[PDB]
Amino acid sequence: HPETLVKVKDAEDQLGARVGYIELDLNSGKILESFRPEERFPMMSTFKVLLCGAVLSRVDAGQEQLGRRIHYSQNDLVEYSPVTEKHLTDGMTVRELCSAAITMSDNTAANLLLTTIGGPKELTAFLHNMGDHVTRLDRWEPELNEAIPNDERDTTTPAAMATTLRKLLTGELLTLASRQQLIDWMEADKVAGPLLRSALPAGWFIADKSGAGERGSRGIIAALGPDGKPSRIVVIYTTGSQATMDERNRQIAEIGASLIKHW
Ligand SMILES: [Xe]
Ligand SMILES: [Xe]
Ligand SMILES: [Xe]
Repeated sequence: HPETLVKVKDAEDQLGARVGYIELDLNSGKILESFRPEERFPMMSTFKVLLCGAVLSRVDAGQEQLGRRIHYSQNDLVEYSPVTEKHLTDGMTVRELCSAAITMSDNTAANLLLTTIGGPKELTAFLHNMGDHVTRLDRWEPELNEAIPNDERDTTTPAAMATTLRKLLTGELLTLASRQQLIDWMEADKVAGPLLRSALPAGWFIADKSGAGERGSRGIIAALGPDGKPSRIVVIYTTGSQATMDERNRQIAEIGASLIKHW
């Protein structure tokens, strides 16, 4: 809706930074609204959904098993590892690592999962092979959050990310079981509370994944809809702002309020 793009424009003005935006119909794949759709933004932790998409593709192929247990050491633990820091002794299954990566944005979990698929280059090769030649992951946690201006490492575009997410959740790539697992993980997100969720009316479905990084970078990807069923994908990124986390959260929430209002 035009009023939503005005809110996105509002957000650019008030944050002093670029904002990228996509609304995508889930069923038809039609883009309903867009803003800076072909511009690059750091993915931050939103890449963790794509990472577990690649992991589930390997599970489908039998190259990976969700119950396989991985052990690791204190030296593997990087900043913000709220789940993985708790299982140095017992290790974690691949399923538990994806849950930690997506629902809690655990950084060590993401790096362990990246090792299982061959690293950032192999995530990027995975995306390339499902038809996304735009999105690229170049680095590990936590360096991938650096967001150096005009640096294209670890970036996506709003349009690339939205269509890639649509393919992962509803497209031919993954088995029915794996699509459902990926969206179940996203539905159980525990660290996107003040974002799109804060504008969501009772009884609506949302499955999402947020990100934050250096140099004011903030973002979220989501599948959401009324009556307990997703029907739209929404992507929002921003980078470059000196604004506080609180204000960046509130801008994303405002944009969400308008999307909901004019649904
Ligand atoms: Xe979905
Ligand atoms: Xe934003
Ligand atoms: Xe929302």
